[PDB]
Amino acid sequence: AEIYNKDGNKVDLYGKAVGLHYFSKGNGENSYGGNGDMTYARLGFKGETQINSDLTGYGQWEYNFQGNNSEGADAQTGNKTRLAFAGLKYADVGSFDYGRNYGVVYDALPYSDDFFVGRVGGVATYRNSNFFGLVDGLNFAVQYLGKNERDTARRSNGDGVGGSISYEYEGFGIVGAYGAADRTNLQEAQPLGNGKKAEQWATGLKYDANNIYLAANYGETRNATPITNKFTNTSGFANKTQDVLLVAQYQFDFGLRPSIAYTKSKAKDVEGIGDVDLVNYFEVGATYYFNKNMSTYVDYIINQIDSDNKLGVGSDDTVAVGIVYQF
Amino acid sequence: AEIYNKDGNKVDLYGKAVGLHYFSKGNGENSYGGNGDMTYARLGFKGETQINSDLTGYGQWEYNFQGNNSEGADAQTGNKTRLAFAGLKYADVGSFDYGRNYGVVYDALPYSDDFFVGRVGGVATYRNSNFFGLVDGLNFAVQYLGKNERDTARRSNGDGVGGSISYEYEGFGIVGAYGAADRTNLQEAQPLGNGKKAEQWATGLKYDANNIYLAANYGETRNATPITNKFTNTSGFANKTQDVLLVAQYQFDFGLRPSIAYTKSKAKDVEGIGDVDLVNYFEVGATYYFNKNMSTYVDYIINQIDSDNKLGVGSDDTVAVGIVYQF
Amino acid sequence: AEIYNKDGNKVDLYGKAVGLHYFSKGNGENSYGGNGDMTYARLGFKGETQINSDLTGYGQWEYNFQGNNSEGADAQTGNKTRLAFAGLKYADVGSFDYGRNYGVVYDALPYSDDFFVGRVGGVATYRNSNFFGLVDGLNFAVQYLGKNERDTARRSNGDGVGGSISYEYEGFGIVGAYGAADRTNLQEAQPLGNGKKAEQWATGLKYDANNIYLAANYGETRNATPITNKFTNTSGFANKTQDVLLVAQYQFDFGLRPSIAYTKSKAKDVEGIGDVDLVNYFEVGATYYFNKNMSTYVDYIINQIDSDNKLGVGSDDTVAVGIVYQF
Repeated sequence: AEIYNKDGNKVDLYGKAVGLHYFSKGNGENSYGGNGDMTYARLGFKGETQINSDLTGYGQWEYNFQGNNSEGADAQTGNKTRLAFAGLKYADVGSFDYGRNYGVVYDALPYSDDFFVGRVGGVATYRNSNFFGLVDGLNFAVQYLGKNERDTARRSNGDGVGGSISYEYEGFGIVGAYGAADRTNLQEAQPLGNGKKAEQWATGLKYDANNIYLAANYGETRNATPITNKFTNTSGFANKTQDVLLVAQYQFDFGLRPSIAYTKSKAKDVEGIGDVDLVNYFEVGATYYFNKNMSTYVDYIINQIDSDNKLGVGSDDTVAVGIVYQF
Repeated sequence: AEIYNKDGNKVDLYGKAVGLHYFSKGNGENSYGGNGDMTYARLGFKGETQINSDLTGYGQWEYNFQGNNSEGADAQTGNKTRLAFAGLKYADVGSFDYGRNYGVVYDALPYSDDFFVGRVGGVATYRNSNFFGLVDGLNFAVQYLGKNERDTARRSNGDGVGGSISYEYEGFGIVGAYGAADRTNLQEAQPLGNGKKAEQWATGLKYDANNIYLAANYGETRNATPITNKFTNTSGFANKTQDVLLVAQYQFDFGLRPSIAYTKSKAKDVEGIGDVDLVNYFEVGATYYFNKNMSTYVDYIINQIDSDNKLGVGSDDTVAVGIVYQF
Repeated sequence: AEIYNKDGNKVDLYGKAVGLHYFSKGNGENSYGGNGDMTYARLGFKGETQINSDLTGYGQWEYNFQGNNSEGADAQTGNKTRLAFAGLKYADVGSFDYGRNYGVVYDALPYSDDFFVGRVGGVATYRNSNFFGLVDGLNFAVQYLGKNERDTARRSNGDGVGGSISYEYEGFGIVGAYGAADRTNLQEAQPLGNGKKAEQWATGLKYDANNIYLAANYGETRNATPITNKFTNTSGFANKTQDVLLVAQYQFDFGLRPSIAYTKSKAKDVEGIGDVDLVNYFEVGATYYFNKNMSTYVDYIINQIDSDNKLGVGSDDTVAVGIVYQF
């Protein structure tokens, strides 16, 4: 909500309280999403100041407060800052910002701290829209990722670059995104995956108009995707994955947006196992929007993964019912 | 404070900074409230959106930031989300919400993560006011508590239900609240307390009008109340407790609200000890309200617990002086 | 930003998103500021309510959310409440507040949880301006510090008092600040430093007017300053330090504020080493203010510490580039 706006600066204090429960058989150890209370909330701010007609400053922070912990020792589990960055936008030259932000590969997609696919720290991002204002519909972004040596291999990263180009024409959109980066000493000391460099690229198509939203991506990865062998308690990254994502949605005027999606991600050459599906499921769900501030929804994960998945990846279904308020 | 209100949605960003110190002899190990700086702050939001004339959406989050930690490793100690839930209210049919919220037994009372007495995660709560609008003054609430297997027995819980009925007539109010729930494998592996089910019920009376506020509850519990044997460093729950709470207050027009309260809680059949007082004290205090945003107060705990309390419960007094700002 | 102001109470919700990176050679283990992403954000509130013409209530909370952690286990590292206190201000009698706040020695200075130099918990602070309104330009503050026995010597403290007097006349300002406090059992069990009392005093001069800002402090300490012997992995406090701080700045009308500063802090009688520089560096930097909400800057630390610093204090340079948004 725009809580402030005077003298050219406007702040937006936003957030939401989400009542959310997951239903999966057993102890949700072997299911898709786990089982139980998954209630949580979000708080964040988006500032933007008009330095002058062409120049704009801006920043944004976003936190995630879990709502299913005891007020005990485990009180903090799951909490974290998702975003934190300040930047400038100048006329038609483009924009630049640095901080914790989204990797450029995510730029095309209808994991966190996973190189260029989700949110990561230390990224300087440049973005240009309409090709310096010369080509309506042509945008691009390049990104520099500062090395991040964490106490954990899954959480670390070496220096890298990435970029993405996308062209949008009348509800239509096409996107290409690629990234490469070094792997830390620790990432390399890991038991699964082999290489001193990690890459992630994905392309995408989308039709976004007329209450309709279809989208289809295809991409791959090298030593970027995190995988764990539940049997051996072994971890590392997949040598190679091939990922497919499909999404079809339709928004009814009353507030019903039914969704159908399919996702498959399969590892290749996994040291010891060979080929293994990491993710495989359909997803049926419906969201109902009372208005812009309130909504409820039931997602249904029809897990396709079988019980003899070498990695030990779960094969059970999960049903997610949630009620959402937001400002 | 109502920071937002446009297009039928209004947000209330609230909170407070509390300068608070506790005075108790020794190292406050053996006193009632501990000794020292107990300064802390609170931040939270309450949203509410009018989906239409009869339908209302709403959500609320509340955090607790301790103000007495170093900016060091212990920086986070005590912090936690107290509340997090979204719900809907429809005409006279009642309301429903899910998330971290208050147990229904608390519904009658002028511990957290303790079944139905304080705040707990994963509760779906239904509440009806004025009996579908047919009986002014008659309300009720039923509550479903999702199992919560935590790493800690004191923090865990099995499935359960609870409900409460209350009737309020002209400053008068009567309340009945009951709850029962399963106990987790871990809760049962505990050394104190025996049963595979936990119950908590309490009833209450109150006179709330004319600058006066009297109130008196009485209740009991089975394997619900957490107790620790400071000697044996043993923990578990009390087999049976009988709890009494008394409160008398009077608000002077200038801003002085003097208070007198008495609280006694006594365990029964404690494996090994027999009967033992868990809590026993009078409480004299006075709050002074400068206005709705500022206030100060001195509470005085006249601990009745004696020095030969088998559990090792503290017997010292405590004086609490605090200054409060709030928006 | 003043988000609220009705019925005599006004809240200011403030904060900022800071993109910030540090450039230092090697693994920044031996440099001045460390190396890498140092992005972070801040959120805080300052309330103030007019109880009546002369009486004012107020409170303030301030948190620090790191923006360079993974959303993993290390998610919380660095986060903490910096401030948390409520107080009252009465006519010309002065003001009093209690909570986590700034030590009075900091009162003169153009470490946290370090007695009276930075922020500390449990301080009751009294402040008088213009000598009960009788002497324009004469202010003073006395401060009581509640004992703070933490699990860590560096983070603990015994009872103490401190005070400061300062006189400001037309861009000119002079300041004296002194403090003394007991040292905890643990602080005394430490291998470096000897005494059962800690003192910190510093004096200061400043010229603040005409786009100019010069300032110069001088002070000392006894068993107050924390020091670590990187070789022996020994820690404790310095027996004696002599600290000098110098700052010259000039604000150009366009938004350029170039700065020059020098800081030297040298320990004395360090058990085993003798005299050792703790801090020694010049600092060249320039801040550029687009407006009151946006800014960018490059600081350059010209570390003077040599490579043969007995404590093992770093000798490398560091360059800090940061972009700031704030409301």
